Amino acid sequence: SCLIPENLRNPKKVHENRLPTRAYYYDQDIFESLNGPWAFALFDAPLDAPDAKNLDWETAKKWSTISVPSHWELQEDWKYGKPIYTNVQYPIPIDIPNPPTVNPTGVYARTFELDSKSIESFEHRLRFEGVDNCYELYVNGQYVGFNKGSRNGAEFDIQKYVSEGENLVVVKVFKWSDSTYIEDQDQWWLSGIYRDVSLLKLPKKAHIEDVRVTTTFVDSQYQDAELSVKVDVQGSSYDHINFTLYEPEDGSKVYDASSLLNEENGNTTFSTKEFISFSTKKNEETAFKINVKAPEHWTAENPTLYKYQLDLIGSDGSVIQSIKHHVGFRQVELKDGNITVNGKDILFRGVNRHDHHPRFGRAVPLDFVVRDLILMKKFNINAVRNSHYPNHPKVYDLFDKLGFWVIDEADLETHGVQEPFNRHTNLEAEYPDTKNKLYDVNAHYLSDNPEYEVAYLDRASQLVLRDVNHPSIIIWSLGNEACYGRNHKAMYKLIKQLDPTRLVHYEGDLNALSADIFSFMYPTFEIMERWRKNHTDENGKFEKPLILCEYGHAMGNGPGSLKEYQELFYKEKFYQGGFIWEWANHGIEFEDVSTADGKLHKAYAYGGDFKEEVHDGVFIMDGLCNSEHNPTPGLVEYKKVIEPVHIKIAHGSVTITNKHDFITTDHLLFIDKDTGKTIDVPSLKPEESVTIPSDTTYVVAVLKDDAGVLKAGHEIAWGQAELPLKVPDFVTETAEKAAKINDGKRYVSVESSGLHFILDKLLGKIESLKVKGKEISSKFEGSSITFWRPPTNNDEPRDFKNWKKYNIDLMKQNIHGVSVEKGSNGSLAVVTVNSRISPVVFYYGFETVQKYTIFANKINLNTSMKLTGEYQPPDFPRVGYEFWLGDSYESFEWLGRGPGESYPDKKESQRFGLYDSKDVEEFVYDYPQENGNHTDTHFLNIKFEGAGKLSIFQKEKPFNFKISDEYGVDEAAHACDVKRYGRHYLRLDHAIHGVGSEACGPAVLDQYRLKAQDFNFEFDLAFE
Amino acid sequence: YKKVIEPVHIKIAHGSVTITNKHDFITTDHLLFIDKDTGKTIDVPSLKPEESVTIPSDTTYVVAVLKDDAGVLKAGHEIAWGQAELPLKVPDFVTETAEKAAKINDGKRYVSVESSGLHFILDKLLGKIESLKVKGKEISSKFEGSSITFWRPPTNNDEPRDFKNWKKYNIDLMKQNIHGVSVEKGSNGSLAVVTVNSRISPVVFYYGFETVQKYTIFANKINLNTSMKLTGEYQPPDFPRVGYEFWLGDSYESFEWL
Ligand SMILES: [Mn+3]
Repeated sequence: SCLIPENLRNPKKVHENRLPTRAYYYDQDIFESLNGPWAFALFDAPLDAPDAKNLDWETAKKWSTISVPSHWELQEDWKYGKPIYTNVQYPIPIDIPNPPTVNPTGVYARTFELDSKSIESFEHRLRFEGVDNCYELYVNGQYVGFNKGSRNGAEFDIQKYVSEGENLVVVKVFKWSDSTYIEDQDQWWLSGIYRDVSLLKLPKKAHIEDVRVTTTFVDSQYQDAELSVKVDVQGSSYDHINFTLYEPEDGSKVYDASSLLNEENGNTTFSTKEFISFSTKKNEETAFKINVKAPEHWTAENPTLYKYQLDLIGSDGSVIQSIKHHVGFRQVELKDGNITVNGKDILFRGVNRHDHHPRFGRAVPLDFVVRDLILMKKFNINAVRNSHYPNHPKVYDLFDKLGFWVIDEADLETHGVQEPFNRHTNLEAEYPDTKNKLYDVNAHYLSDNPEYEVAYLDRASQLVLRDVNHPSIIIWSLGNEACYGRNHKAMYKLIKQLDPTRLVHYEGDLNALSADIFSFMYPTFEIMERWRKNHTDENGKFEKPLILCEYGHAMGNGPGSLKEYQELFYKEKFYQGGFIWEWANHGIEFEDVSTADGKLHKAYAYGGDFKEEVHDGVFIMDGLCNSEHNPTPGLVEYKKVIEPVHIKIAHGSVTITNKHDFITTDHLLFIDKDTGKTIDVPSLKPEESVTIPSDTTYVVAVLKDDAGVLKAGHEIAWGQAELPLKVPDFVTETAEKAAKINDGKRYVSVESSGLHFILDKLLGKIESLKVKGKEISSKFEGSSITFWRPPTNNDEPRDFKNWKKYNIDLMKQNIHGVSVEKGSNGSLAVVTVNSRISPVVFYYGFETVQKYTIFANKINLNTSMKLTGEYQPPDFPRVGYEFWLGDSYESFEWLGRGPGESYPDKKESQRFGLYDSKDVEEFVYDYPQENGNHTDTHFLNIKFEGAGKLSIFQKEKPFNFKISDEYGVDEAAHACDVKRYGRHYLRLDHAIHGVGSEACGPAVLDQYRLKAQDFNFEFDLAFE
Repeated sequence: YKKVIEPVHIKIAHGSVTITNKHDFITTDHLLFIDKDTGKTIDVPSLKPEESVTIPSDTTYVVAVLKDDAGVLKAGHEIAWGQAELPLKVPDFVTETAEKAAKINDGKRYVSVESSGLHFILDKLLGKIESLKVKGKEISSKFEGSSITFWRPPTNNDEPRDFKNWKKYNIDLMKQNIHGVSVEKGSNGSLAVVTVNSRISPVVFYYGFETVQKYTIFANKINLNTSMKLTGEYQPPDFPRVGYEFWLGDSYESFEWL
């Protein structure tokens, strides 16, 4: 293929002239930023781009500019195209290893100044932190080299090419290559120089090239440790190295964005609290091993660090170069079948975090990454998986300092090889225990393809060698969803040679033939349990443990049943936790035309909005946080189920159990919320518990002092005693009032002092109910009892298909008889309505009796619903009344769960209490769907201006409710597409279907499903 | 439907017309049989239901027509017809094989072939004909992804299954990816030969065609040889269609076909 350049279709051309990967250290004196405006032009394909060996700055000066770093699909007015979203499918034809012939090619150009002294004093390099997909590099019209690996770095020696005065850098960037085949992550396709570019000036005669730091405990009791520091010095003109380790700074250290990101400085004295000092001797190995007496451990719960300074020293005893970094005393092992850190079998409370920003894409400001991690810490997360590639190199000090268990992952995904296979065989489902046989079929294309070995090894080598020295990283991962083949085995051998100190993960390798860990994604409990049992021998020993590298798919309303996963995690030593997918929605900000308004509004794009030929729609929106990286109810729920302290209140006792891996409860203040006075809780070690006699209902565990990025008073855990359903002390007026009953041909009236009740007998509709200045009426379309909800993302693949199939949205009430009698026991009147509630097309439905017992200040509504007929649905979304609220309506207040929404399998984070609608910002989903329900509601007060409250309570069971404004939710593509009525309604529900995680994972669990059955429930409408 | 149920069969082969009465009751008497090649009528014996006759004839095309107004039908109304099968004859077009001086310009992206009354431009990156103007008549490829396309707007019948397959296999998103273009001077009366090697395959998929398009350019004619080799795993069962799409020049007014 001579119409496609050789290097874009050669899997072995991983780079040309790239320097060997070394440990990353930012140094202000060495690093000089080349970020900013660059000359830029885009071409249809390589053959339209100029020859860079002949490109003048005088010519490039005339082009438009683009700012580095940024993606070229994310510019003002979509100047250079729009983002493309695909999940599994490749957006190109599969013709390995050829990219498409029409291959967007972007040429970047800028200049920089070089001194006379500069070229003499320094070795000059260019370092590119990330360029997608690949590029060739030119300096002063001379070819320097080539590079592949979008999320990896690259350094090139530039010394031969530089001149005094102006220097011209030209980068030719290509969108597609043979590399595209191994970069098929479920994310946006975005191109360009999206990470920092730097000019490096290293001391010329000698400099530090690489450093290796390891900490190995000498002993099984993890006290004394050996600190090993090996240095690679390049050049002859040096004497020796010095090394100073400083006194530790406890992991409880207070940070903020400013101090975490501070990059200074040359004259800045790193530290002076010396602990250990070592010097090398002239002509001796520039490495050493030191015994360290009982050092403070580095742990994710307590990220204690020892700062160090490494000095390269010349003959005259002057400092040639310094490295200022840190040591975290930590050892990871596979021990008795568990992932072990300092001897302890840890629990992952994790997420997958992609690089994403709603405006900049994968070009994420560090400021924003810090924001992410502070939020994670604020919500009890202790681990992150770098799905599915290494991040910006500066991010790893953030993990080190804040404390996260980190899975650093190779930039390698091959998923798309399956798509044609899936479609050709009409595959419906993949299961963690069996799906590997399906991937085995196509592994020969890439992961079992010898032509790709060099590329695969490069992804491994680049991954490990850049980030080796970060204590936060405990696991290397070979990539994601790339099938299984010989190349993976090769990667495993190499990584163990390069870095024996860590463990290797790869989920595509079911049996872990070349991994140290087992890993499932989105497994069913039964599937987890099968695996556990088949890998635990008769003695109870297992060789390797199980983690869930992805689980509890956080797409939209959900995920349900995080609780049940957690119970499983705590019960078996074999399970060591999981990482939920995903941290945040990948929404891109854009201008949307409103379906509600006809006008232009800000929205967040998912597949289809940028009009891709092929895309995967709303699967972009699968985070615990929204596109703006703010918490959803998903994150709120996750924080609760993973809380590292259990507080159980029953039988006049509070039981507190420490569920941390390492730290004590000493940092926590326990408050009795009923009294406000604190509770003396003994210092609890991991897994230790205590029972304290108490009359309390509600206990909170809170931070005593600012520590890390958390503030004093920040809630870590809490518990409540279960709250019995109490009938409010409402006094029903049973005194005898004269009442006019008018039973007309169609309408029935009941009028009394302060009361007006009108029912349409033909429809079963309440035309108007006005009691003491407060009015409601039925929100009626076909039926007075309704069943539909705007489908969640989880509802879509199955439950919605069923509910639509059975016409649940078209349920009709057909009145058979209406009975009107005078009041009995204090009653004004009794109106009884007999009907069948059934959808068009169908036999199935409910023989329904609605008995309205009318009192002067209260209306008792008894509902009896008998499920009858053949060919029934399995379940319903919902069941209850819809009422229009009067013009007077202003706000509401409830006793039950809050402050936020709650659903059967997503409710426990929402503690019991008295809540006011005025105190709550109701959550707006990036993709409109079922929202705003409140489950386990004891009572609900609806406030009407100038007329007090209407109290609503269900007899003998808590109920569900939603008060809103909104409709057209099913078909609104974005928040701004949601329509709004001129009045509010109450959705008053006996029961509601759970939420689950079926968009990717298990269906709503049995105990949370709203199964088809008879319904019988009684409500009181009490008017103040 | 009118044709398949015609109540008289007319079969023309081997210098013979065979006429079979396929009515249930009536005779062929009411019918006039015309030899369409000559315009003169054919004497056909009165045929009863299921009776037939073979008549020697050089005819290619025989029509059965109503003699007189009868019922709600008019004299001359066509009831049945037959044709002899028509062999494919190459038109007697004379290709100009005389030696004309021709300028061939093989640029970085575009290839030009210019001669007296001829202009051929191909985009080598796309495999697209930018313009073909010969003797005042211009065409160019109607191009979106590929110079050879496969899609059709689904019929009602296509919808329940065939369309589901064709959409599933992204046949509507078939792409042409050019691998090599070869430009050589004309040989046997030829002005130039431009050969295009490509893979025609849809996004997402392995399957596709290893394609060779050979354009042999003469002064008054362009021979287009297409070779399409089906390659790769996970293929569709069938396609809606296969062929070229060309924009017609502003001059275009009408068409005629045999
Ligand atoms: Mn919209």
